[PDB]
Amino acid sequence: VTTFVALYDYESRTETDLSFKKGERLQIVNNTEGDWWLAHSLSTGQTGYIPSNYVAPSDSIQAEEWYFGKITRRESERLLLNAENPRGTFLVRESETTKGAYCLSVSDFDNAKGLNVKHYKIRKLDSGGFYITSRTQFNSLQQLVAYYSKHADGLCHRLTTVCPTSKPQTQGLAKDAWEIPRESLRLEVKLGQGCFGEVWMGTWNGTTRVAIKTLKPGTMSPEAFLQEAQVMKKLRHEKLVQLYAVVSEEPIYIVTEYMNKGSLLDFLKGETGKYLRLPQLVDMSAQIASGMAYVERMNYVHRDLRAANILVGENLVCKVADFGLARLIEDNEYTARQGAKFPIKWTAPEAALYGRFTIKSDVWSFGILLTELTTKGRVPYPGMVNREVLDQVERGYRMPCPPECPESLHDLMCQCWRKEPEERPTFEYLQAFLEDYFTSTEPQYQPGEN
Ligand SMILES: Nc1ncnc2c1ncn2[C@@H]1O[C@H](COP(=O)(O)OP(=O)(O)O)[C@@H](O)[C@H]1O
Ligand SMILES: [Mg+2]
Repeated sequence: VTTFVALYDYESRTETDLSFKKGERLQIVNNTEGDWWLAHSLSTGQTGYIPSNYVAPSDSIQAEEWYFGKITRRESERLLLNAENPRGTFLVRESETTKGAYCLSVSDFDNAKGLNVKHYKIRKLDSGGFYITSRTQFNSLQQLVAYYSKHADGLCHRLTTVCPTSKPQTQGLAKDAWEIPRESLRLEVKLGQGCFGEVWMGTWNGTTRVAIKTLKPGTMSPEAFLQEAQVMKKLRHEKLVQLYAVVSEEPIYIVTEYMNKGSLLDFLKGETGKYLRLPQLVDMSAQIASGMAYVERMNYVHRDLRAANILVGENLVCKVADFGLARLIEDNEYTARQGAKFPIKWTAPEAALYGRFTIKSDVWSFGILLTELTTKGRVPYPGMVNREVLDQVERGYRMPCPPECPESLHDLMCQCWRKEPEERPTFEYLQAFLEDYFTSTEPQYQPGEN
């Protein structure tokens, strides 16, 4: 029987879940690959559902605060480069270069590079021992961290600070919570107004902060909504806004992850946003491309990709929002890709002309989104009204290179805007291109042989 330990505090939301404190010991009914486990506390003896991502086996590597598992080099750098982190802030992760190996990622400063992250491979020997340098070996990652927490001994710096972890969202609000009562939601702060409804910050069952989108009655069939919502429910990625729950009865409420920095469009035309440098803008582009590459892998289609439907979190985290919904709009104009509410400036010609919405028409939309990113959120086709856009683009008009956009990114936009959808790049390629946009001759890792 496995004893689990709580990685974070969890506050009870229902009559059937179990509250616990970080460090609390728990046992479960079944080690399912589900999001919620039936548990009891070895501390309190209380019984209830717990979020499975809030625990790890006791004395597991996953139980360590500094162990971040399958995080990429890029995402580790995002966390480590936070300006609140002292020099020597660190985490350990799986290598993405070498199977079964690990990586020590440490925040450093030198006048040569300023704030930077050093990456050290931790080789695991087939014989079982761990090392960065073959001359200093350890029976465990715990002993390796304990050691370099005292002496740098070749490292850029001593391990001072465990990289802070933002407390993770649960997968779903509660076990089998999906179609929820309207009265379980409180709408607190109006965040904004779209063409088809409003979005509120609010609470589920009193205490869980969520975003709530309220659709005007007549917007979409509750029947069609629930069928699509079952597809949307299956989409799970770090760069997609989670769909939590629905109120199926009109007026339809859509409950999603609250993103505290708002839309990318407003962010770009804001205080932090309007002074962002190209490398920051390319990193945001690469995050959006990764979310859409997941959409692509899942054989799904966004249908409304634009800066307004990217939401921003801490550390310039960008997530894709409002995927799939556009198909369900009943409005006759919108359905005909016509009228004041249709985003013609983001729409591939074959989608606008024939209603052929595919991942390739989302690639077109991504190219337009790149113009928003490189012009601080300027409206595409600035000198044109919506009623004249499709005519121009079908005749082969394309936006020129924005004034502060490098030609290479404009060339990428032009590939996204190929007349033939099958000639447009994949999101897989767009993500690989944008992630490797800037080249360095710098060592990928710090060589272990010193
Ligand atoms: N999940 C969310 N978290 C936080 N704010 C959100 C979220 N979804 C939407 N918003 C806010 O609500 C506004 C309106 O969204 P929406 O109704 O989808 O309209 P549009 O996509 O046309 O801008 C967004 O600009 C943003 O400010
Ligand atoms: Mg939106």
